[PDB]
Amino acid sequence: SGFRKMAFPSGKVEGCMVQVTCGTTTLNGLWLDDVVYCPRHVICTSEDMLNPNYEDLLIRKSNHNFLVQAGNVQLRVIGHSMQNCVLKLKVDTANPKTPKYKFVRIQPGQTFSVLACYNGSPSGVYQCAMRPNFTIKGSFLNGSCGSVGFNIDYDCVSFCYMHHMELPTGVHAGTDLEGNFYGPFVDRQTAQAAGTDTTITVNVLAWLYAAVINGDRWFLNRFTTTLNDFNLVAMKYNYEPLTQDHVDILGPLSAQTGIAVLDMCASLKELLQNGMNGRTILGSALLEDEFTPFDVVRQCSG
Amino acid sequence: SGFRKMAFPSGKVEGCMVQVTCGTTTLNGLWLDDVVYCPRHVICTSEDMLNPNYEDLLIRKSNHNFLVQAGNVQLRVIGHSMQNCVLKLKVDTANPKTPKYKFVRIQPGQTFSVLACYNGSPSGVYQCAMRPNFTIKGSFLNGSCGSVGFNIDYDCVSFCYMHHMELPTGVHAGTDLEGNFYGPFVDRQTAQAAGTDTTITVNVLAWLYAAVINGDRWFLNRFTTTLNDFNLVAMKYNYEPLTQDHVDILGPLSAQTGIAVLDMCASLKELLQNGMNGRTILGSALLEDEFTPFDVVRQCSG
Ligand SMILES: COCCCCNC(=O)C[C@H](Cc1ccc(F)cc1)NC(=O)[C@@H](Cc1ccc(Cl)cc1Cl)NC(=O)[C@H](N)Cc1ccccc1C#N
Ligand SMILES: COCCCCNC(=O)C[C@H](Cc1ccc(F)cc1)NC(=O)[C@@H](Cc1ccc(Cl)cc1Cl)NC(=O)[C@H](N)Cc1ccccc1C#N
Repeated sequence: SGFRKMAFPSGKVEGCMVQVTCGTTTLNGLWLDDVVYCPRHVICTSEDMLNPNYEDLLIRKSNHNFLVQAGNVQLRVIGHSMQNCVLKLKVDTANPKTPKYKFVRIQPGQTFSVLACYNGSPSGVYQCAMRPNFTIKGSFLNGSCGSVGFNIDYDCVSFCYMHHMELPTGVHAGTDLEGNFYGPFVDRQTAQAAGTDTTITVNVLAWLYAAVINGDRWFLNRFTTTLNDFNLVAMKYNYEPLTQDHVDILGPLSAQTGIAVLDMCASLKELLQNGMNGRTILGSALLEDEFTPFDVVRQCSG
Repeated sequence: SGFRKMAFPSGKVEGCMVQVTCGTTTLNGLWLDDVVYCPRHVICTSEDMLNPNYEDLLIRKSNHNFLVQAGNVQLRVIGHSMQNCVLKLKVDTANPKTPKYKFVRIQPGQTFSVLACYNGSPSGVYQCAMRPNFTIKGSFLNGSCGSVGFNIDYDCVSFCYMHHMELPTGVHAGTDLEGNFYGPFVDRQTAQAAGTDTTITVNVLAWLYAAVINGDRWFLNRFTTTLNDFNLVAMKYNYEPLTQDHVDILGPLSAQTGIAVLDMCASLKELLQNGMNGRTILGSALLEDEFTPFDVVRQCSG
């Protein structure tokens, strides 16, 4: 029993982290087979960052302008290219620790593990969700750029996030591993604003099912509601509308606990209307929304 | 910026996890050099578990009664011994992925990362504190026994916890890697009760300093207090007494933020007396006590 913010074991990703240096700029790269992936703003000076023309800046670079370091061993760059906002550096050595992997672009509300790195070296691992406004609430300092987010499925690592920048609000923005930003952001040093965020409704509901599975039941009630009446309450408290696809995704949890989805929605409505009144759920005093239905099934007993 | 429950990268420990089978009992083991460490109750049947005589049960075992599996490759057991509540199995192969490591016995209030495993295979990683009552609030299912907790310091893995059992309250009990239980517990299947728990005061204070470092300042006040007057309030709300050693440990955070420790204590007193009144700190609606002063310095900017 018990319920924790749980990350995937990070070893398979740790074996891929390298350091990329261009000039006086240093950040992290991802070394898979004979290619290193990193944020393209590694080629920018502090002055270039305010309004870069990346095609211009890259054409002025050659292979020997890039220093890749795997541990203390330097990797020789033999080619370089640009794909959206990621730089690809071909090296002369295939990574012998390359896991089985895929690149995936996730939807808002999905979670992933982040291996935070500095100067190519892993420092810590934590769980994140992609917020509905396409930021993540990460923990990142200067030099963390190029750290990746991932999920693992049967020894296959699915990379879904590469870290690029921190916004003025302190939240974080980045790309998929093909270099496409999540959200409307661009890789230049200007003050950029994310849209207003919302709460991930299907995840809150998943986490209420985790609580029931773990013996927290004080919030349940006998009532039920309709999808339409629930969604009126969701709008009022800045929750995402509940879709029929999300009801179906919650099927397995609903069946394991005997609590129909719309039954659990009535409990959530009461929690939104009355608060918790000093009580906690799974050790939390607010409604948690960064556990997907899959996260709950993975962590909880059957 | 940002603040997350952050675990250590788990790869170095992942390379040490094996599966140990004795009869119909299977659990996890830790393979370091040519020795496998696991909970000694692997030698117990379901009937033996109610009141075992372990010396009796072990003398009735031979090396070929133990099946160690590292991946699909079986390791041959060449010796076996008992050290307190851990079983040691000498195998004929030294683990080539053995990290630099140490065994350490931690104090209550210290944190560590847990690599939760099943059938020798790592499933997830999370952060725990050793509670003042010597339990941990883990996330563990059947088959997780033998999972270890650890910290990492400059590529040296310090193992501090091996998982043995879940108590009736759903919390978790285990040993150091020399097999000595944390707390008064014993490895038999009886209903055992932990003492009443308390809140880790020095950690709450550390986390308030993390919040200031991350720009949450709404809870600060101009007041200060004495160690003696604070400790009266600590008693009232079931917080551990604040010691002078703990004040000194908070020195670096105090200096980085300009807020003297006893100044921060006055803020905590007001938070205990008045609650948060609908506001959050570092995204939490309660006072978090599983971040040590070291955890905060490690994760936060200088
Ligand atoms: C309200 O309380 C919260 C307080 C929040 C305070 N937060 C900040 O002051 C961070 C600022 C906010 C900001 C300010 C003016 C702007 F005009 C744009 C953004 N952000 C960066 O300075 C950006 C600037 C930048 C670089 C390169 C690119 Cl492509 C894009 C940008 Cl925006 N630096 C990077 O992201 C680095 N790479 C990594 C880094 C460096 C330093 C600290 C964290 C990180 C991280 N992670
Ligand atoms: C209030 O809401 C919370 C609900 C809590 C409900 N929780 C439980 O029912 C778990 C029970 C509680 C209990 C009941 C009667 C007793 F008499 C003693 C303890 N605990 C175990 O059944 C013990 C029994 C046991 C075995 C071996 C030894 Cl040496 C010692 C013990 Cl105590 N099984 C193990 O720990 C396994 N190894 C691993 C395991 C197996 C299953 C589920 C988790 C785990 C884990 N992790």
